Amino acid sequence: GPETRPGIYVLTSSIAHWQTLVDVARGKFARERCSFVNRRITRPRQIP
Amino acid sequence: VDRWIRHAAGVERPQLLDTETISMLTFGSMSERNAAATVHGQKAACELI
Amino acid sequence: TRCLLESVYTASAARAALQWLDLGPHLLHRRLETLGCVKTVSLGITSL
Amino acid sequence: FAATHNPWASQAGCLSDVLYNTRHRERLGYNSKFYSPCAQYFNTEEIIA
Amino acid sequence: METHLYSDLAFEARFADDEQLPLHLVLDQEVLSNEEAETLRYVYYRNVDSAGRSTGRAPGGDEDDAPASDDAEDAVGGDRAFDRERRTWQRACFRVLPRPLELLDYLRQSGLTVTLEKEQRVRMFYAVFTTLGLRCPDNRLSGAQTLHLRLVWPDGSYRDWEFLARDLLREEMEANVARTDEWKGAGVSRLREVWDVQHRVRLRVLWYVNSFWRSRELSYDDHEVELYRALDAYRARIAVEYVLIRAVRDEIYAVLRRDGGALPQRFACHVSRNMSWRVVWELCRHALALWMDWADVRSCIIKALTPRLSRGAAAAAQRARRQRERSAPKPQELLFGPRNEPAEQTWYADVVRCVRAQVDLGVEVRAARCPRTGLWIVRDRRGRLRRWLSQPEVCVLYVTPDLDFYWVLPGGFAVSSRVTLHGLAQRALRDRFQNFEAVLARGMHVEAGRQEPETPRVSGRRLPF
Amino acid sequence: SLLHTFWRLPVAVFFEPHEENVLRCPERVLRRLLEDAAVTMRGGGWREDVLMDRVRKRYL
Amino acid sequence: SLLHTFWRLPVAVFFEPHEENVLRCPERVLRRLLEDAAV
Repeated sequence: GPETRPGIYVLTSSIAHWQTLVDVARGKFARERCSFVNRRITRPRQIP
Repeated sequence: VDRWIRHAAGVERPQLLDTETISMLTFGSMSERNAAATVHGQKAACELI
Repeated sequence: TRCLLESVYTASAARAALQWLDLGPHLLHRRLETLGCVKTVSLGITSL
Repeated sequence: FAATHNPWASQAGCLSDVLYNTRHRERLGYNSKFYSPCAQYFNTEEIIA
Repeated sequence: METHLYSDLAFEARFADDEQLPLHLVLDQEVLSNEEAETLRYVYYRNVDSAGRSTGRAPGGDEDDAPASDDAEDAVGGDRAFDRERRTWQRACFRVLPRPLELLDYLRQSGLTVTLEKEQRVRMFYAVFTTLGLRCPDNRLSGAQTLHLRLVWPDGSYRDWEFLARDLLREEMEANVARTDEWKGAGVSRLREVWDVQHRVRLRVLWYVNSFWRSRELSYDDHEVELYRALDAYRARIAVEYVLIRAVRDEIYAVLRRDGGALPQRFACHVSRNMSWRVVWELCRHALALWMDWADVRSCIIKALTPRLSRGAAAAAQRARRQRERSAPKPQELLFGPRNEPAEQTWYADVVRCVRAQVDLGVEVRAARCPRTGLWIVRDRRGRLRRWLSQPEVCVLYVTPDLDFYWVLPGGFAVSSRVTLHGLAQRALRDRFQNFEAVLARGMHVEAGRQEPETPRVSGRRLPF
Repeated sequence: SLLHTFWRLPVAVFFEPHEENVLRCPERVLRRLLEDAAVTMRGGGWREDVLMDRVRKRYL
Repeated sequence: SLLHTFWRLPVAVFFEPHEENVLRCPERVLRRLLEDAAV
């Protein structure tokens, strides 16, 4: 809500094809996208 | 009174230093341009009460 | 670890960079661009 | 053999020791490119180090 | 036997500047436990006069007739009350014999001689020996001057007993070479039990016939109006926490009357659309009446107020107000100076349960602010989550170290308020539960902030040596 | 391939907490049932008379 | 009597016991507890 300070990661994955990597990324970052859509609902007329 | 002091002393305002130029001047840069011509040399002096 | 390495980057331009990650996140994506790796140094005032 | 021939410019936290000393000029905002020639006299931390 | 002689001689000594009598005492298993008496640090006493409420303060009147008035920085009259109430408590002599013994047989096997009217059997498991001082201001002693008595444990916890002067001298006032060897030879006159005010604690007093107090010709009187003033003083000293509880109760009723009851959600527990809430509202009324029934000094707000009274809370309140009253940060201090930084709260709780009629009073709870929302989420002191906000048969009260307020019905909905101590004076609030700071004794370091070794632990199982 | 039974997740429609989700109270019935309790629990029963009357009873 | 919630459409949950459980007594247990609080 108030804060927006991020997190930095380095992924040493064996997956090559990029859509098959964003599938695992959406599988393992569900809290971050849920916080993104929570920020999109809770403060409209903005631009995230 | 601040515009009065700047008008009386001769030096001007910062001309609205933006939020990045504040930390840029805290990083350190050149602001005073050179004068018209220097017959004598590069000026330097200071002050102490 | 953050209060470990926060106490070793005491300088001007490092804390200036930390203060230059202050603005919005959508542009904080656009500020960083990867330059690569580094092998050698020279350990001067302006190291090469 | 007096105490101090300038009591406004000597103590740790007087006018000049917050004006020209870089360890207290850092908390006021200064163009690091500039040369004020009291810097070599009033850097007391650098001197005692 | 040993410390009675020393304190008797020391009260022969200090009679010129402080006019107290030697009131020797022994205690038993009917007052404090064996685990509680094995590690007992030091005993305390300070007697309350009939008209004056203490001795260490001013003789005629005080400044403690001013209320705290729900201040923020100065908690209870600042910190001068801390040193004032520390100044009026005196340290007394002390010894524990932590092994089973018969008192008459122990004094017979030792140097003294018992001369009783009859040899009854007092079978006690461990004997703690201490001498207190009832103070005679003039030669006259008042029968309503009560004597308080603390028992201080190494952690900082204490119990409080107190008793009047009518039950100390119900018979022994109506029945009227070296010093150590004649004291050993003649010895003890008799022994009788004395009760506290509330008839809870049975301890025994020892009357020695070689006491110099018999040679002072003390006079005595026990009037009715002095006993009534002592009854009113004790009424106030008991009514302090309970009038705080009634202030909490009408605070909750007034804050329900104010906004009507359409109260927001302040705690992180989900809700479901289908469940009725008339049942949980009736449960809220029944449980608030139940909490009114089982109210007690050992509760959430009193233990939340106990570290508030000391000086460290005043210093932390000053620095926390100076930190929260701080302007927008400038780049000059961000770039070169020392940067700035209240991680998780330290609350207390009462959890009341309507379906089983069992309230649970002394609870510690570490609260947290959930990062996704603005809601509060409670956690245990170990680290587990607290799942009583699921149970629809329960309720829970909360209290902050800021002394804010949350009364939480099932569903995480909290009736927010603030505590009210405007209607309470200062001196009862101090001398009931002023948090006491430990003095130096055996086993503890000189400088503060050090890792502590094991206790001395004058032991009943090991050989004491 | 017949009617077998597996472990589906238990689907249950809930509500995540917010800052302005209010629990509304029935004023004209439940506050008027609280009214008589509030006015009858002011007078008397202060829990400051029972132990004091006991320690006065042992005296008298 | 019924509350007023902000998010009008209700949410499916993972049902973590790591989080707090949600008031899970049915109408039978509600009516029984009504009788127990009555008698």
